Amino acid sequence: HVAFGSEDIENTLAKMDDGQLDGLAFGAIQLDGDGNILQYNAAEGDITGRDPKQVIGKNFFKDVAPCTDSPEFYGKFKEGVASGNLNTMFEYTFDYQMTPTKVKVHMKKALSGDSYWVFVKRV
Ligand SMILES: *C(=O)/C=C/c1ccc(O)cc1
Repeated sequence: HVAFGSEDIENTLAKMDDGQLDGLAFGAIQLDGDGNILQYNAAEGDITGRDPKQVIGKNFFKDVAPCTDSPEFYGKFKEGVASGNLNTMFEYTFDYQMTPTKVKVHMKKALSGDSYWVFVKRV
């Protein structure tokens, strides 16, 4: 088990494969520094209606999730990528190619130093 917002969430998830990530209680997306989707779990697809198997490789901010292209989400992502001190939490509404859905979001640098987690749960 691992809870949304856990202080060491990035440690726990670093040890996980696809199946384990698919079993999480919350949506989990891993992005590279450019916002390309590296991983996308089953729980996230349950929130958004995206097929996880097919969004891999797409750009989260340009193509998949344009409603997050804003200072409030994408702006915070780029600030944290640039600082090396991505770890930030906030509320948001997802409303592109889905019923508007209120969520809470947590972004955090992965240990694969290279990538960046985006965590989502319904509120
Ligand atoms: C806004 O358009 C948000 C879209 C979105 C958020 C999260 C996802 O996993 C997929 C699309």
